[PDB]
Amino acid sequence: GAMDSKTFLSRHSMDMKFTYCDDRITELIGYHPEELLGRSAYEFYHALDSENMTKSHQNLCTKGQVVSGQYRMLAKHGGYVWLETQGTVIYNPRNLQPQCIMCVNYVLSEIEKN
Repeated sequence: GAMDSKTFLSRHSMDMKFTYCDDRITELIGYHPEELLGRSAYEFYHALDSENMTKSHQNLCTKGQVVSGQYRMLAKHGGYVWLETQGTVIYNPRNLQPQCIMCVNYVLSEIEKN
């Protein structure tokens, strides 16, 4: 295949706001890893495609795994980048509660604006 690709690991917790962001995000979404880790995703988490992600969260909440394709992710300045989410819910082994959310983001299209 031979593909570099733009992919950054992400993590959320329960409500999936954002608890971890790969360093690549500075160049991808424009924010800082520490800028996302500790804020609610759903704000910047896609404008019209957040409903799509709601379906994803709705599915992932009790499937342990989820897939989702090209959506618009809000870039730092209100931009939109088209990405896909490889989703998984890591549950606590000792608690069986949603320990975290493991998201793999694939940057397909670059910054689309307006």
